[PDB]
Amino acid sequence: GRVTHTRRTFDRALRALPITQHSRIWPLYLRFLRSHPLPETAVRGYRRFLKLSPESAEEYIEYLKSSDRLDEAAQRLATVVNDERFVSKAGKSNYQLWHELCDLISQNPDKVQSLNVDAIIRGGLTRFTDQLGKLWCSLADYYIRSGHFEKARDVYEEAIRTVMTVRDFTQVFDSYAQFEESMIAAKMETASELGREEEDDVDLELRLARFEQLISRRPLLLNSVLLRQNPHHVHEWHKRVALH
Amino acid sequence: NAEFVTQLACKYWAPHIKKKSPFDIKVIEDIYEKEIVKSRFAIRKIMLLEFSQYLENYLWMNYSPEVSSKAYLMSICCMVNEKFRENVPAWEIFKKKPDHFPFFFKHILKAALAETDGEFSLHEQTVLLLFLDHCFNSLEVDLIRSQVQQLISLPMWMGLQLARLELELKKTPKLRKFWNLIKKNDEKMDPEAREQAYQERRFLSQLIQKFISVLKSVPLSEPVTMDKVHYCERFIELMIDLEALLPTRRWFNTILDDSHLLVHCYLSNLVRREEDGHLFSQLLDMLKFYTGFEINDQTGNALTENEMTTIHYDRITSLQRAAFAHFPELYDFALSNVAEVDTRESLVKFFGPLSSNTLHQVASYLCLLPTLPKNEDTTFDKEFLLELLVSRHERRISQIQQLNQMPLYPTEKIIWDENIVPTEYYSGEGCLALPKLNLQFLTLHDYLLRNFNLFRLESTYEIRQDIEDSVSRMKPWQSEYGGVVFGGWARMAQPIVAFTVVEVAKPNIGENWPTRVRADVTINLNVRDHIKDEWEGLRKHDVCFLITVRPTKPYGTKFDRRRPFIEQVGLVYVRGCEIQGMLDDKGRVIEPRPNLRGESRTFRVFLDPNQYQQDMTNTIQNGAEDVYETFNIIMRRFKAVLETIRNLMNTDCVVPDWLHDIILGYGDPSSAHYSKMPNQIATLDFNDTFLSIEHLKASFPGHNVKVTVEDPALQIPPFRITFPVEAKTLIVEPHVIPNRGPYPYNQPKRNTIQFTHTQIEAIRAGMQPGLTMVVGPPGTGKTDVAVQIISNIYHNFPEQRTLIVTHSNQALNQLFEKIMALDIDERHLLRLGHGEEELETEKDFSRYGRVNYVLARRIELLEEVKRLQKSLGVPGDASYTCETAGYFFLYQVMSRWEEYISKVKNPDVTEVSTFFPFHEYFANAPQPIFKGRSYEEDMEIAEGCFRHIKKIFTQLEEFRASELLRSGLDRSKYLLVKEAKIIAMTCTHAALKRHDLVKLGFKYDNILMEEAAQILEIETFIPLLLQNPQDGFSRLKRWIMIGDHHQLPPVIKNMAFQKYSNMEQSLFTRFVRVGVPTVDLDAQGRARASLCNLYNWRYKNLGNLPHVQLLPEFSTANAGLLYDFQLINVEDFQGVGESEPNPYFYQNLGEAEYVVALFMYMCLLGYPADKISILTTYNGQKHLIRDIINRRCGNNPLIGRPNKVTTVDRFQGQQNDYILLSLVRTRAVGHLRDVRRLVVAMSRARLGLYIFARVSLFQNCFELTPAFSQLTARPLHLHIIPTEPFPTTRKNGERPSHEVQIIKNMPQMANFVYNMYMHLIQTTHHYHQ
Repeated sequence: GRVTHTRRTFDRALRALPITQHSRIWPLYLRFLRSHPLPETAVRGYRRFLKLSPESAEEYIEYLKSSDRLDEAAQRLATVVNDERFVSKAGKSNYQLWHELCDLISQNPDKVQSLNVDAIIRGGLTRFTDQLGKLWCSLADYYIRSGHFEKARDVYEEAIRTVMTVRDFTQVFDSYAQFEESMIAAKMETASELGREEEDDVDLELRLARFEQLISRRPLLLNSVLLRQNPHHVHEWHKRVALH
Repeated sequence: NAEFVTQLACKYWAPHIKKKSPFDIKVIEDIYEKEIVKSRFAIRKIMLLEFSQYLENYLWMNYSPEVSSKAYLMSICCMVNEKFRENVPAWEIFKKKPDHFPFFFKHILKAALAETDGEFSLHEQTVLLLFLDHCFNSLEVDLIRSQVQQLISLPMWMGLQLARLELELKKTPKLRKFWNLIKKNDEKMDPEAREQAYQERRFLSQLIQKFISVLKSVPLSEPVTMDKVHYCERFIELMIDLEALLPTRRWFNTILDDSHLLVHCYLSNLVRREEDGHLFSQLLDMLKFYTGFEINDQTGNALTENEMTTIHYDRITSLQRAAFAHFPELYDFALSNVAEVDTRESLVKFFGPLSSNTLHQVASYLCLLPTLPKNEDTTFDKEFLLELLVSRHERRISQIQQLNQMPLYPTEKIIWDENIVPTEYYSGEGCLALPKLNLQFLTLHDYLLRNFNLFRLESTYEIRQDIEDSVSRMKPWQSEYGGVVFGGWARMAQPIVAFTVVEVAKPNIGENWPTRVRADVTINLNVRDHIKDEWEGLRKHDVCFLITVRPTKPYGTKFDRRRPFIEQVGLVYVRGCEIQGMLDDKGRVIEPRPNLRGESRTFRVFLDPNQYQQDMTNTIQNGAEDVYETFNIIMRRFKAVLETIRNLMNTDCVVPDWLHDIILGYGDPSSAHYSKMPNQIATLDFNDTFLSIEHLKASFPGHNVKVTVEDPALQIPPFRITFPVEAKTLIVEPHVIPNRGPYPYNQPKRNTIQFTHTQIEAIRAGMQPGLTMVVGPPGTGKTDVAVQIISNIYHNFPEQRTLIVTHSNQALNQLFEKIMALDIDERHLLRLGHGEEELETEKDFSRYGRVNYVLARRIELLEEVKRLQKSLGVPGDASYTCETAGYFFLYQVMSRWEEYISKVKNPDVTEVSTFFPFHEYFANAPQPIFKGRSYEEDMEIAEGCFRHIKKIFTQLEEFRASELLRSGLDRSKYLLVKEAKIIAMTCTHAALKRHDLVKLGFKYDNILMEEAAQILEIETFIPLLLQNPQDGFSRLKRWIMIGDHHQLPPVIKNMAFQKYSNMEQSLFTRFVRVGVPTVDLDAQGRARASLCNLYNWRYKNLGNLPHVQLLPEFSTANAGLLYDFQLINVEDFQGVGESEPNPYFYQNLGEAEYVVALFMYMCLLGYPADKISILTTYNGQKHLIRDIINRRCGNNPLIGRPNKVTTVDRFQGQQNDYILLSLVRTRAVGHLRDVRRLVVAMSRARLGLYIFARVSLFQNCFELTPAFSQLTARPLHLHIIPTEPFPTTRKNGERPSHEVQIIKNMPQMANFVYNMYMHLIQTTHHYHQ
């Protein structure tokens, strides 16, 4: 009921520096964080700049993520993300993937402004390189939370240009189909550009069908485009097929 | 006609005559006919009239409405134009006479509106266009603002095409109700009233019509009059002025879009003649740029990508709708996209084959023009209509990317032009294609564009004046194969045999520009011995310039000093170069020179950060050739600036929200002080400013002091002084600076200077959020109050950064000298700079010096750690570093102090001494401190030693960073990032390494600046991007600048860049012209009252300190001089007053020999030869002065060397006990018109000034009338005490007991001095030699 016992007891238990008094000092900050985040931030910051351990920032950020103060949790996370003498602080144990998980739970369907979300995706992709998985995820988010004009055009172009795997073509096909009337010059020529997609056995029909069923009126181009996207070897009736 | 002009002045209006003749319109018209009409508006005529004050003494003080005529109007306009050129306050007569100001504006407007080439000739039309441009651009004047109010108001748009006004009101429904208010308010109006209102509203349209018709009245090739071209160019200049001024454009831009000056301009032949209308069409490109500049018409704010794209696409959408409804042929053009109709290329493939009536009806449907009647032919050509429609609905560039792709170096099409960069032979009868930096910009990108234009013009001057330096005694001649050849020998120009690249290293992180770009230039000096010696004596950071020319004038062509020397010599490229030294036998630049055998010397130079990056970017993007390779010569006596400006321009430019308005000049200029920054400190720590409570209450002359504790004997603290926010209460509350242990040598340093109430309030406005400009007049203790404010900000701020910025090294070193006695830790100071820095301060605050002191201090901390631990009685033979020292604090000192704390604060004076185990740790300290007399004070001392050990542990904690930073510059980066509490730099260094610190630890919480006047507009606007915003807001909280508008400003590269764009107008000067608060201290103590009077009457209530009033030595008699300030007449000697033996190298040998005799008199009278300052009117004058000194005195055992034989601009930051001034100028006023140089040359002597000059020629200046009154306040002769040695106990007012000397000629004065020298040579002798 008074901070006097807390402070004096902590100091007297801290007279030695063994693994004793640790889970009485830090859970003291845990139970102090109630209705007062200032002593919580105080213990967190002074601890991350206090007695050495790699578990220090671990317990600090793991106690702070559970409260209404989370940028302080991310601050202890950033202390770990620099760490000044150990890039890998914990071996197989993860801090950066967990930071990416918290960034995912923040870009969860709360901040749907569609800028913080893609920023958090680039932040996770910077903290750790993403082998096509978060790449397809962020490409789909960037094609869905865009518009239909040259904004979606550049979105699809940059996505396909730096893409890693397939179904990115399907993402840009969804974009092109939703925007199939974005200019009164071509009516979203991205449809034909994606009917001309990868040569041998990837989709060869997906973007063409999306363009021909935007709702439906008449493709008049997707047939030629899909049949120009790599039929069988050169000398055959492929020419007659292109002629019909 | 100089005779008749001077006679008319001296008879009727020239000052310095008891009687003035009455006014006469006949006299005015006669003199006007005999000068202006007869001489085609001669510059020398208007300049003799400006020396006579023809405006402020004849024109407006005696003009009248029935008297205002052609001659009077033309004379007033010509005089105001000449004053605008000569850069002196011009509109003083108008601000004196508001009665005739609307009449004068009305007559000028009538002349500018009436027929051209009629009564008012084309020269008069150019004069009227220039007067209109000036009276529009000076809009902050009351009378000119009122004149342009009804002439540029929102009802000015009442004359544009009716359909265009209707479409405007349809797009802006808010403006229709305002126009309704105007139409209803014009109901009760008079015929003359409403008619003049309409004429004012349509005067802009009528002048646009006159200018466009004047241009169209020119044929394609047949030579035309350049005066009509000057008229049209001054019209374009007025249009650019009202396009750069925000509210001047608010209504003007609608009529601009109405009449489409762009289409007619870019369709006329005057823009197609690359000779007759070249700079006109260049200003026309800049004018189209300001016309399409993204600044929204409704808000005055820029447009976004979405906004501008929607505007363009909606224009193309209205074109599609007008095509569908009214254009059968453009069916595809209607059903086409934005991407397919917005570009001029495809839009032209559609609407080029369009017919005359087709495009005319298209413009009618787009309300661009009056509709075409049925089947009739609008007299506008197909070219005109298609050009209009393409310029309206064509693709335009983003200004950001357009400026981004720009080359930061001048090319072979720019470097040798005086049209966008006039040279040092400027006249002033025309304008150049330059921007303006005076009051306010339309957008931040616009301000930055004008700044970078001025920077490129100054670098163009540095590349243009010295490019014609290839062998340049006699204009270097050509050789076979077009090669270069030096057929003659020059002193300050020499054939550089070659130029080679040595060091082009990496740039700083992130940036686009290398840091050290070095090139070595080799010259085989087969030259005269002493001249080649002055050429070989190269020094550290010495300035040279490599010249390269593309000559075509073959061997033997003589010079014509009138023509452009640039075009005479055919120069190519000039590169400034700071040679670190010449090479030796070991190839390494001269850092005693070693024995140089041979004549060829190579000097390795690196003048700027992006030195070998400007020509690099040139040959990268603009396809230009190599400038560092075609070099031909070396000659002795801003690309990084542009790249930093570009970093800012493409940077998010997120400034402080209360500094956007100040740096914009629009909005409330008094908003950025403490009184309107809403977060001022309630009870703040001004610890340093007051030393006594009575003195604090005296420095609060307007405050009611609520003193918390009445006790007089206990109250002189760093007392908390709260200003209210009942309504005037200064809460003075006592405190006690916490203890520090036993050591009395740990006395926290308190300041000893009694800064008066104005300095206290200035420091308070600096440390209360916002910004502040402390006007520090000479001697007010500006840097003292600055350091005191930094101290108060260190009292109120433990973690924030105090970024000290200065304009020169003087202010920075003085700041170090004042922080030398401030209670600051030496691990908290950091500093930036421009290379190798001579630390003129006591202890080195330099990078390596502070890093080595940091290592030593961490060693000391380890010593204190070992002492405390061994005292506590540990085991061990091994040593622990700073990490284990922090752990040692936490492990042992925590435990000991914790036992003591939970023992004592849970309790007697005996336990105060018992429960402290720190006896053996204080075993080296004064006698046991916890006296056991008072428990609280005993615990104060004990816990103070405990927290002394704690601060030791914190020093070791901050030193583990130096234990972790292996390298010297690495520890510098780390300790400048983290522990640095105050970071001191120069403006050029800050702008050259801005991104360096930005990515290496930039934090800007409060910036304190010194010499705010000597940093430019851009050179101060650059540190506005010393960081980035922090999660959506810039960390910049406060800015306390010490400045003075009355001191010398930056002296620009060319006099033409500041003659063209007024580069002398600093940010503080524009703030003064706006009305921002100026905390103007007035307590000076460096010069006496009666001697400082030559500079005090230049400021606002400039006063003195008790030191100045009571000084026993500053009220003393001058050694052999009865008058403290004499500027005596210097007659013509041997027929020579001022002469120019070299082109414009002004000197006056009469006054010069007088001044040399004066320095000799101070020497042989005992006034110390090191107290002898020779300040002059010209550097050539000071050179001839040193010549006469070393020719008549030489190495005399009776006379030493003057302190500063220097220039009025080159003697700043300094004072003197006795200054000898050689003010040569008598036939022309020169550049004394600057109040800056006036106050400079007047405030450089603290106890005595002795000058030789022309008294009447000085008093002939209108700007210097209050100067002349006290300058010639004494007789104009050498009135001295001749036989009086240095100590003569009399004061300034006492009676002397010896004979007084009155010398009237320099021969006779020098003869007196020479007889004195012979007498002393025959009566004494010295031996020091």
